[PDB]
Amino acid sequence: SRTVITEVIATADSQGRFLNSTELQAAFGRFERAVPAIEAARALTKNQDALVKGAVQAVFKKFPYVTQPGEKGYGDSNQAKCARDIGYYLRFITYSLVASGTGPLDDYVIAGLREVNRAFNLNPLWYIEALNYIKGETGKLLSGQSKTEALLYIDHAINALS
Amino acid sequence: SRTVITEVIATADSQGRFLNSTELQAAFGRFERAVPAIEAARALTKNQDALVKGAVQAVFKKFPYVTQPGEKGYGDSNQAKCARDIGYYLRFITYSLVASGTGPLDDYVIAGLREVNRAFNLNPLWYIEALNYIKGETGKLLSGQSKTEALLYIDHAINALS
Amino acid sequence: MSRTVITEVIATADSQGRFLNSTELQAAFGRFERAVPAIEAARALTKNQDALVKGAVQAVFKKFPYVTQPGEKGYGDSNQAKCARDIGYYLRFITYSLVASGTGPLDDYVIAGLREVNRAFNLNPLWYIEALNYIKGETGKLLSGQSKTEALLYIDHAINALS
Amino acid sequence: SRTVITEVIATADSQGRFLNSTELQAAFGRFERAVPAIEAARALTKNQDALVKGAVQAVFKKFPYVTQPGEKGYGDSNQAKCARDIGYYLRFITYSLVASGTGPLDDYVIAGLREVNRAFNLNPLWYIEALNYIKGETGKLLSGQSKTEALLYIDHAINALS
Amino acid sequence: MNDVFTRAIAQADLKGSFLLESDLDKLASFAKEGVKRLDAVAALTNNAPAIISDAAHKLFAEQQELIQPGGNAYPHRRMAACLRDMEIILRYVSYALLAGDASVLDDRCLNGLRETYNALGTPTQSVARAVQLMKDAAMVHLKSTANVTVGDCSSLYSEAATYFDKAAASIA
Amino acid sequence: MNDVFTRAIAQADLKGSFLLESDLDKLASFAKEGVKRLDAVAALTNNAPAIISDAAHKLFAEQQELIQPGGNAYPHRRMAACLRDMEIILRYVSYALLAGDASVLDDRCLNGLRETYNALGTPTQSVARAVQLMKDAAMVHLKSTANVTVGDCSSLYSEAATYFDKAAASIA
Amino acid sequence: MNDVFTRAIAQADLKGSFLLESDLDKLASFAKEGVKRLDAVAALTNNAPAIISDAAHKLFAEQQELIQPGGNAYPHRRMAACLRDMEIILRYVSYALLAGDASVLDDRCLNGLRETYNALGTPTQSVARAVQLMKDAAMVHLKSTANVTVGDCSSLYSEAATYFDKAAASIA
Amino acid sequence: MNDVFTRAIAQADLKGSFLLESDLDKLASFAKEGVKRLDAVAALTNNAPAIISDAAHKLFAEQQELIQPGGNAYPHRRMAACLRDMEIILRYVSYALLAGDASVLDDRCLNGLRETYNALGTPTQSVARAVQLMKDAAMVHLKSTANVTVGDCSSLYSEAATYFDKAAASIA
Amino acid sequence: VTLRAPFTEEQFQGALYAIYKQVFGNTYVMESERPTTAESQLKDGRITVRGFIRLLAKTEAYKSRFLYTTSQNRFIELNHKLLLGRAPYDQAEIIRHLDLWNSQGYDAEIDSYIESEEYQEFFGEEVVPFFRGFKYQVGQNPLGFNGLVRLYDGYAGSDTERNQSGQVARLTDRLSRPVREQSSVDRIERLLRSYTS
Ligand SMILES: CCC1=C(C)/C(=C/C2=NC(=C\c3[nH]c(/C=C4\NC(=O)[C@H](C)[C@H]4CC)c(C)c3CCC(=O)O)/C(CCC(=O)O)=C2C)NC1=O
Ligand SMILES: CCC1=C(C)/C(=C/C2=NC(=C\c3[nH]c(/C=C4\NC(=O)[C@H](C)[C@H]4CC)c(C)c3CCC(=O)O)/C(CCC(=O)O)=C2C)NC1=O
Ligand SMILES: CCC1=C(C)/C(=C/C2=NC(=C\c3[nH]c(/C=C4\NC(=O)[C@H](C)[C@H]4CC)c(C)c3CCC(=O)O)/C(CCC(=O)O)=C2C)NC1=O
Ligand SMILES: CCC1=C(C)/C(=C/C2=NC(=C\c3[nH]c(/C=C4\NC(=O)[C@H](C)[C@H]4CC)c(C)c3CCC(=O)O)/C(CCC(=O)O)=C2C)NC1=O
Ligand SMILES: CCC1=C(C)/C(=C/C2=NC(=C\c3[nH]c(/C=C4\NC(=O)[C@H](C)[C@H]4CC)c(C)c3CCC(=O)O)/C(CCC(=O)O)=C2C)NC1=O
Ligand SMILES: CCC1=C(C)/C(=C/C2=NC(=C\c3[nH]c(/C=C4\NC(=O)[C@H](C)[C@H]4CC)c(C)c3CCC(=O)O)/C(CCC(=O)O)=C2C)NC1=O
Ligand SMILES: CCC1=C(C)/C(=C/C2=NC(=C\c3[nH]c(/C=C4\NC(=O)[C@H](C)[C@H]4CC)c(C)c3CCC(=O)O)/C(CCC(=O)O)=C2C)NC1=O
Ligand SMILES: CCC1=C(C)/C(=C/C2=NC(=C\c3[nH]c(/C=C4\NC(=O)[C@H](C)[C@H]4CC)c(C)c3CCC(=O)O)/C(CCC(=O)O)=C2C)NC1=O
Ligand SMILES: CCC1=C(C)/C(=C/C2=NC(=C\c3[nH]c(/C=C4\NC(=O)[C@H](C)[C@H]4CC)c(C)c3CCC(=O)O)/C(CCC(=O)O)=C2C)NC1=O
Ligand SMILES: CCC1=C(C)/C(=C/C2=NC(=C\c3[nH]c(/C=C4\NC(=O)[C@H](C)[C@H]4CC)c(C)c3CCC(=O)O)/C(CCC(=O)O)=C2C)NC1=O
Ligand SMILES: CCC1=C(C)/C(=C/C2=NC(=C\c3[nH]c(/C=C4\NC(=O)[C@H](C)[C@H]4CC)c(C)c3CCC(=O)O)/C(CCC(=O)O)=C2C)NC1=O
Repeated sequence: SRTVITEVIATADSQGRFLNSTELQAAFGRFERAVPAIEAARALTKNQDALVKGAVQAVFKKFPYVTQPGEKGYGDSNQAKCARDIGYYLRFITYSLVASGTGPLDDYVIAGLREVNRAFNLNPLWYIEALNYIKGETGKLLSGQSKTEALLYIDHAINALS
Repeated sequence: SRTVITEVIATADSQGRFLNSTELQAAFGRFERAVPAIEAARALTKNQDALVKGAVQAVFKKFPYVTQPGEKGYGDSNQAKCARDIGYYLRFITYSLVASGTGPLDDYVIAGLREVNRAFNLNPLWYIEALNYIKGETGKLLSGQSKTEALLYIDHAINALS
Repeated sequence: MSRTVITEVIATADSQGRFLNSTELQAAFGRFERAVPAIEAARALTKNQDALVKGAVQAVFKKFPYVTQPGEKGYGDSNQAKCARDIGYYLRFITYSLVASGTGPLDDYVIAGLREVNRAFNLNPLWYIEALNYIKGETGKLLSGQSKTEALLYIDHAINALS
Repeated sequence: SRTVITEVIATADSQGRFLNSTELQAAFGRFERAVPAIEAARALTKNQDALVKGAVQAVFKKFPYVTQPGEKGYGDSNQAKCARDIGYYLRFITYSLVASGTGPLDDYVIAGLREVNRAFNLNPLWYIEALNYIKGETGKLLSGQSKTEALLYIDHAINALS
Repeated sequence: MNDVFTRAIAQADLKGSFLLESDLDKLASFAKEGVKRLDAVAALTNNAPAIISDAAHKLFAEQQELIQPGGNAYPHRRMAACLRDMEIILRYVSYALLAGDASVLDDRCLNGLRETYNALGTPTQSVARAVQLMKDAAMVHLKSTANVTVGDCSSLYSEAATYFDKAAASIA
Repeated sequence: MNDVFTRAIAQADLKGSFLLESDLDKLASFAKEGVKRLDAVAALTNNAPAIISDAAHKLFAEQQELIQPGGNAYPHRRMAACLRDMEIILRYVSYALLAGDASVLDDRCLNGLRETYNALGTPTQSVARAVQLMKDAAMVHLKSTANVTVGDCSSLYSEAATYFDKAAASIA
Repeated sequence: MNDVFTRAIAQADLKGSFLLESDLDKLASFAKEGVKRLDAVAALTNNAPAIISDAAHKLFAEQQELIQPGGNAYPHRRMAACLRDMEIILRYVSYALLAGDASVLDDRCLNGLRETYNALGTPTQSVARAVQLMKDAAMVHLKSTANVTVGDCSSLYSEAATYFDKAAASIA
Repeated sequence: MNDVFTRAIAQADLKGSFLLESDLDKLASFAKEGVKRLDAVAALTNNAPAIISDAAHKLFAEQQELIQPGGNAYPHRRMAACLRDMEIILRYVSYALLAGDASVLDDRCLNGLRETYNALGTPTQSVARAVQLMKDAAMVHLKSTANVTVGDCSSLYSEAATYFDKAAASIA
Repeated sequence: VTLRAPFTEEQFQGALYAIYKQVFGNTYVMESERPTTAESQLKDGRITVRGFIRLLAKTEAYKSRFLYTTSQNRFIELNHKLLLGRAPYDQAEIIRHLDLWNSQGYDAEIDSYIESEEYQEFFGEEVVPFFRGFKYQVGQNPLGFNGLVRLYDGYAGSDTERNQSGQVARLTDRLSRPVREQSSVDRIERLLRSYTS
């Protein structure tokens, strides 16, 4: 992937040198911010189910036309698959929080996002809506530093989808 | 020049994308490191007059044969150049310190240094040991984080001379 | 992959995919007819193992007396012994470059990666420069004519690389 | 070790008598054949290097397919090892000649060869044609009873390798 | 190219689950004591010339055939290759130390280096002994407690030792 | 690559010795017959199209099989390839002639050729016979006595025959 | 990379002969049936996204294990790779349908495909299954009587089926 | 000998009480993981000759001073003894793994071998690197899930690690 | 695949497809990775195809696929095969590029390819690189053709990081021996005296 540590190592490797002071200071800043990030990861880990469902019904509520038969929303397997997708994004946001880098998102969701979205006629707007719900919910769930730390990856994913 | 902010803007610009989490938060870490480095710059600024004489005398005593007549160290003009040049190094040390990166130091000393030393027949060991003396002196002038940041910069400089 | 006049001319003709035309025959013939003074100087130096190596180490000690005292590189009997070995290496590669009538052996055997090996064992180039200046002095008298010209030209090339 | 004198001395010790005609007669035979065998071994030492290197080449002329890059026979240290091993084989043959007993072969190489070959996949047939090469040369390089006994010992060496 | 965090995320994706609480706890511990690791990596970085010089000195002392004529480090070019190779090995040792992961070492450097040294007839034992001399000098320079606050680092010492052992074992 | 001077330097160095007086004797000899060697190399350079065309005529005389439809040198795009291969091998033979060793011929030309031709499906015996025919058609231009001083040069014809033989044995 | 015309030309030139009047008749019939061939190629081309999506849906319905963790087609990158592979395969079968000969497949599509999959670990039976689903989806679109005149194209349907079988057999 | 269950019963007799429920809990855990244990021991048995062979390769490459004359492996009977020694020590540590209790290792393997080797002149340190190369070779096959369902055996992996650690510290 | 500067909208995508197929190999490159600013700059000719290929070489996708997961040998071979079209001929190239990278950075290592005279002659500023070692290119070894055959295993295949080989070096063993085994004949008996000691 590409964390802070991993990006520092890549920069000091391609350039074929050692790690100087600035790269070590970047690593130090990462080590500092790790603990708020791990706290946020714990918090979002505990409330996985509530976030996933609340986002699911939020998305169905924003575009009510999706639900009725003859389109994507209808079908029990389809809604279970909606839940699976929203859980996927939530898990990868937690992963980015743990690693303190946008690596896992770029690796697992963003790389290939547009082509898979267009191939299956999926819509980003649904996922921006769900990510907005998770944004709002984590707004009250979290507070302080871990708050903005999680919000940053949430709206990074929203920017990627938008 | 090069700062942490410079690599932020570059590695956000080469990829052709807006600033994501990692580079903003690395800038944040630079911002914590900024002001204590500024007081360290104050400390090394108040003692430049002592340090230039300490470094030139260090050059004189650790190498006796350079000081004898007919060599690089003998000569009033030569020693005035020694003092001026060590003042130049120490001012670049202050510049790099306030910059939170070796950038000004890098592009005023390091980049292609060795052929410059080689053209005039100027040894780098002289400046390695002089900067070692400055290491020892700033070790007692500063303690804790300021001592660490000054020592790392002088170490980067001596590595450049090495 | 030593580089001597025949070798550069064959390389440049191979790169262009052409036979050897008149210009590299010019170089080859001139180089062959120049071989004789080169081999004469090479054998002259070859006889002179001991005089040159010993004079070079003594001249190094004379020019860098502070090295001799303990606590420095020069201290230690086997140390100066294998310093004499280094000087023998340099002389041998000078003779090799004479014989080949090209800087191929000197380059590929000493000059390639010379700064790194000097710095990483902390060897002072001026040591070897002063030794080669002594060798200048010795070949000023031992040789004569074109052979002297070739030997000094090669030794100044080696100095230029070290210095 | 093992050699006619030593089997005699053991079977007189562990049996608990003093020696009589048969064993001392065998000793007579051994002490008289010494000169043929001993000069034969002298000649083997006198011509050994051709034997070993031409044995390597003989193996390859019979086994070129084992030599190509990517299989066992390929390799420089491998080659040095090949010559080394066949050197010991010739060497122990010489010892056998000197001892006038099959002992040294038994004690050193015939003791446990099979399983070390199975461990290292070393085909004995290789060593077999190497020794066939060897006997081809010793037919000419040696004569009379000496070539007879040398051929006998190397034949038993093959029988071990067989 | 992975650190311990990316390894943990890799196992989590292999299972398909969130990171379990034990994993998160040990990762938080890693991050908390990571300021040990940063300082150890810095010690390696600023001492590396000394380790390289010392490994060279003792190595050519034990095996002077490497500097004998025809020895496989005789000309200045193969001396430079020797020193550059030891320097590179130390670089990826420090990279593994900072990352807490032996993935960068093994993949980026140690995947074909045995075959590289075999193809050139280089005695891999000399390279392995050079790596061991580097680990010994690195430990000597890691005991340095100057300019720093004193504490325990036995975890880091074991990590550096096992990284150097990984190098010297993958080579030969 | 290694001509005879750098070759002798190599065997002198790998055994850690200077160049023995006898070695200097042989190599100064080589130098003095250098002008005869230059004449031979010029003979090979200037008569190159004639040697190639004569070898081609003979080779497609015995084996018309190549130039029939379905034969290797048929499609008129493979005939130019045949002629260019002949040019390349002749050029490398003249290179090895001027240098004095087959190092040029065995390095830049021969190490990977038999399997190249196996990959392309080209018969290698025909290429070997082309090189032998080139040796024949090139000795006669090499022995030409016109417009050059007269002297014994059997060493150079022996040597050029060895180089052509070595190229043919490599490809065959 | 040979169409049917160039294939007949090549097996003519092997015989060193002119094209027989029978081969002329065959290629004239092919050129006459080229209108049907073009309509089949167009039906495949226009309905490329529909066919690829339909085959993907059927493949991920009958086989789920690809998309759960540890499966071949998990992340967005691997789903994109799967769809890209299927699109390429359909594209090459359309190419072969126009050419009339399977040369383009073995030359470009399947030249190093099975080796690629056995390298990356992709289940090759799954790729064959996807190709079979594209066969089923594509025959439906080819048989679309709408917007074109009516005529017997069963030969073209069989030919396209054989192309899909060839790709499936090569991949598996 | 005394297996893990035998040790539990023996300590129960030493305290003269019944089993606790927690005792049955650990014992049931061992019973349920016995399947993974059997997979591990099969991994040992299948590759055992291969493992001992390549481990010996790394050992003798690592230590060349023994196969050469004057070494207690030179006379090539000592080949047989040495190979049998690795075979039997891996066999006993496999016994310990299968039983899950290193007691049988202690008794049948390492009661008194130290005096054995010292009175035989064998330098046990060599044997210590021998067994650690044994673990280095074996752990690869242990991680090999070829033809077996994948899963976590980190408990078993660490158990084998401490087994060979016992062997090392023992023979050392 | 040339790009005459007054070119129109169509086949700009064609040139891009050719470039992303050549530089990266047949490895897929998701348009999450396409540098859009570089393509825009190339559109009006602010940079040539040579400058654009320089950029794509110096992106993080090219590094991710080729540098990080591979040793330096495989990296040198891949640079040659992708930005030049030919396998390396001799160990001198590998040594030169390895030391150049080690001393001056990936930036200078790539600039050694892009602004070399071979690139100027064979492709120039405005021709997309292509594999050319299959034909006899002037002044090559027979190992150049063999190497390009070895690296290019199939049209469908590619040089993919995401593989169980680990993207190992295909050719350094092939390329290694010829230059550095003429001294094997003596290293033999040196090893013999080492062993028999
Ligand atoms: C990185 C992990 C990952 C993701 C994120 C991913 C996206 C993804 N979502 C899919 C299905 C789907 N997902 C949805 C979601 C919609 N349903 C309702 O309409 C809502 C408005 C909305 C939910 C917010 C739907 C309708 C499908 C079915 C698409 C189809 O079959 O045509 C599919 C196709 C089959 C499948 O994989 O299950 C993919 C590839 N794939 C992955 O491997
Ligand atoms: C902008 C930053 C800057 C730096 C870094 C700098 C170093 C510097 N010192 C120089 C000359 C010199 N530097 C020295 C001092 C050395 N020789 C001995 O006396 C001492 C052992 C030793 C001092 C530690 C001397 C003597 C010269 C005169 C040239 C000579 O004697 O060879 C020169 C050549 C041109 C000149 O300044 O006159 C440079 C560039 N100058 C700068 O303007
Ligand atoms: C004195 C009694 C004696 C015996 C019996 C003996 C057998 C023997 N063969 C060995 C290697 C070997 N020996 C061979 C066989 C030779 N190489 C092959 O190329 C040829 C076919 C063949 C020669 C014609 C092989 C293939 C190896 C394995 C080399 C390795 O993998 O390291 C080794 C040491 C493992 C090593 O360091 O490579 C021994 C002990 N050594 C002895 O000192
Ligand atoms: C083929 C060409 C070639 C040469 C010539 C060469 C020289 C050379 N210089 C070395 C370092 C050295 N060189 C010297 C020589 C110095 N001692 C002083 O008395 C003198 C002023 C001066 C020489 C006249 C010394 C003492 C060392 C040891 C430095 C150290 O080990 O820290 C070494 C390492 C040998 C060892 O550690 O014992 C070599 C081989 N290397 C090569 O590959
Ligand atoms: C960037 C990551 C990387 C590195 C650094 C690497 C090392 C490496 N060392 C090499 C040669 C070499 N390696 C060495 C060093 C060894 N030989 C002696 O035994 C020394 C004692 C010993 C040092 C410990 C030497 C001397 C050469 C030169 C051999 C020759 O030129 O023929 C080569 C082949 C050509 C060259 O670079 O000179 C590589 C690729 N491989 C990689 O993938
Ligand atoms: C700018 C780059 C950088 C440097 C130079 C650096 C060194 C460094 N190490 C620190 C903590 C520390 N570092 C060490 C380790 C040291 N003491 C032991 O004796 C070891 C021998 C030795 C190095 C391995 C210890 C013991 C502490 C304090 C305990 C702790 O952090 O929990 C601290 C913070 C001091 C504090 O927490 O009050 C710094 C700045 N960190 C960085 O990000
Ligand atoms: C620098 C050293 C070097 C050599 C010598 C060399 C030979 C060489 N000859 C080739 C083609 C060829 N070579 C031949 C010639 C053979 N066919 C007939 O049997 C003739 C008797 C015989 C000529 C003596 C033919 C017909 C081809 C074309 C093969 C094809 O295109 O299918 C090729 C394949 C590249 C191409 O298509 O042009 C090589 C690499 N390559 C090198 O890099
Ligand atoms: C620009 C390239 C160049 C060429 C071509 C050249 C030819 C050349 N050949 C010479 C003598 C000679 N040339 C030849 C060669 C011929 N004699 C044999 O019978 C063969 C027919 C044939 C050689 C196979 C010989 C044998 C000598 C006598 C040299 C001696 O006495 O050793 C000489 C010295 C006197 C003279 O004729 O001017 C020259 C300059 N010199 C050059 O600088
Ligand atoms: C000649 C034209 C051409 C072909 C034919 C081609 C096939 C191809 N597919 C690839 C990746 C892939 N292809 C698939 C497709 C599979 N996914 C499911 O299993 C499906 C059953 C199946 C699709 C039918 C997957 C999952 C990957 C990524 C596998 C990995 O990287 O681990 C790759 C590796 C390139 C990369 O690094 O992304 C190639 C070369 N590439 C080409 O340029
Ligand atoms: C834009 C480029 C273009 C194309 C590709 C094209 C195809 C094409 N289709 C045609 C009609 C036709 N099209 C078809 C094919 C159909 N028969 C059905 O069974 C199938 C559903 C289907 C094929 C699978 C047939 C059989 C004809 C009658 C022409 C004939 O029999 O030769 C004709 C001749 C007009 C006619 O006779 O009515 C052409 C040229 N025309 C164009 O201008
Ligand atoms: C003849 C004696 C015997 C053996 C050898 C045996 C192996 C065995 N292991 C099984 C399950 C398993 N086997 C393993 C162990 C393997 N997977 C892990 O990744 C490791 C790499 C490795 C162990 C080192 C695991 C993890 C399971 C899954 C069962 C579970 O959920 O715990 C199964 C049930 C399903 C199947 O047929 O594969 C068998 C039969 N069973 C026996 O009666």
